[PDB]
Amino acid sequence: TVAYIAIGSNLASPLEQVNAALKALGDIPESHILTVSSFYRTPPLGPQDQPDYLNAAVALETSLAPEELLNHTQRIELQQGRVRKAERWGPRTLDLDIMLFGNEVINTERLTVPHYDMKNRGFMLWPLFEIAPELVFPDGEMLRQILHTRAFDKLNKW
Ligand SMILES: CC1(C)Nc2nc(N)[nH]c(=O)c2N=C1C(=O)NCC(=O)NCCS(=O)(=O)C[C@H]1O[C@@H](n2cnc3c(N)ncnc32)[C@H](O)[C@@H]1O
Repeated sequence: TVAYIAIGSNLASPLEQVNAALKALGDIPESHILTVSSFYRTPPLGPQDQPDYLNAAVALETSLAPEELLNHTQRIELQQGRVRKAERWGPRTLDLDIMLFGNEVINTERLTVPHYDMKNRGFMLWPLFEIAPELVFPDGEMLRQILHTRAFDKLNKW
């Protein structure tokens, strides 16, 4: 299965954190990274007076079940980040969000796939569009169409 995962951090110097996370993603059992997007420097969604976030998207090949994948991404978040990643409008030490999981639709207590707000977040959509410009969601929506419809500002690279 190809899972698409969003990475964000707004540590002041986030490259080492983001690399640690990427390495951890690759080390997940029965999984490996297919592709990584460029790293983007994005203005905070929330209070403007925190550092900018580094956002990226990753394609991960996996034979884990979706909730097993989430178990790992949450583990990585605990091991690599702190309860900065939990302040509601930031800062965020490290978030890992499962955007898509194959062509599955998931709505459980633990998981909402496709991700619950990605269609409102250019910082999730643009890096995804870099690595998967032809992406079609399970319901038939097209990533390209969402970006065209909403006109979200293009992102600057880190
Ligand atoms: C502060 C805010 C909004 N602003 C940002 N501005 C910029 N430029 N860039 C950012 O990356 C950025 N991130 C933000 C932010 O808060 N991001 C994380 C976030 O939304 N957290 C609240 C939602 S959450 O389900 O708890 C996220 C958390 O739920 C878990 N999770 C992962 N995938 C999931 C899924 N598909 N369904 C359900 N849970 C999943 C995981 O622990 C994740 O951190």
